[PDB]
Amino acid sequence: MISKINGKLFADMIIQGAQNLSNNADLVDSLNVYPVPDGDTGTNMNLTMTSGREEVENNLSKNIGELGKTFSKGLLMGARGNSGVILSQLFRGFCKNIESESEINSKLLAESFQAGVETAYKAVMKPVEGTILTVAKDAAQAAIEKANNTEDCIELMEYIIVKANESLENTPNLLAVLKEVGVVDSGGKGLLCVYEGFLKALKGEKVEAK
Ligand SMILES: Nc1ncnc2c1ncn2[C@@H]1O[C@H](COP(=O)(O)OP(=O)(O)NP(=O)(O)O)[C@@H](O)[C@H]1O
Ligand SMILES: [Mg+2]
Ligand SMILES: [Mg+2]
Repeated sequence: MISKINGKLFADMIIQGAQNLSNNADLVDSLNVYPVPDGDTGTNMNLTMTSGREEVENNLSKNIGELGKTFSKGLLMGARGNSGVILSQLFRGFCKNIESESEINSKLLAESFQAGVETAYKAVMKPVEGTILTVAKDAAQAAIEKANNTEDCIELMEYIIVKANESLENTPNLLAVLKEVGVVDSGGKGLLCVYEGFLKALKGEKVEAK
């Protein structure tokens, strides 16, 4: 089990999350119908996440707060598209919440997801439901509920992914174009890919590069 996440474990989460998103970028692109069906959400999120990953790999730290500053900076100066901007804002708020910590427990992990949701909603002038914002929000609410009785960050992250997937599968019930075309939200799918990589890293595993 994982009771605390130090800066290197967070770096691994970032690296494996980035790799899993990269592997799925074409799939996420194939779903992009909203706002414009320009087929680029996966590429946009991948480029954004890659900018964060590259900064992290070049500047590792045992201290999670310092590593988060590095990740946040990389995302924010490489954010591409509506989805990449939102992704960068989710993680800006997440990392700000832990800036002074050396390691975090499951409760602070959950609180940091929630802080990211708040930052991202405030950054978008006209939020629309059925989107990456909804999936992030539902994931963070699940994280808070579960972490209150779950010390193990692996078990917590597994639950977050279950609930984030339920939210993603519900996106067509909130956003008409998704139901009419027959897809889930592309931004939300990209976020799930990052979270799945987070889980691999928490388990000490590696995402195979495609
Ligand atoms: N107003 C919004 N509120 C919430 N999420 C949004 C909003 N606008 C876009 N998104 C998210 O961004 C995803 C699309 O991202 P992306 O394909 O990178 O946009 P884009 O191609 O840069 N912009 P556009 O050409 O105007 O569609 C959607 O699937 C949603 O998850
Ligand atoms: Mg575009
Ligand atoms: Mg697009």
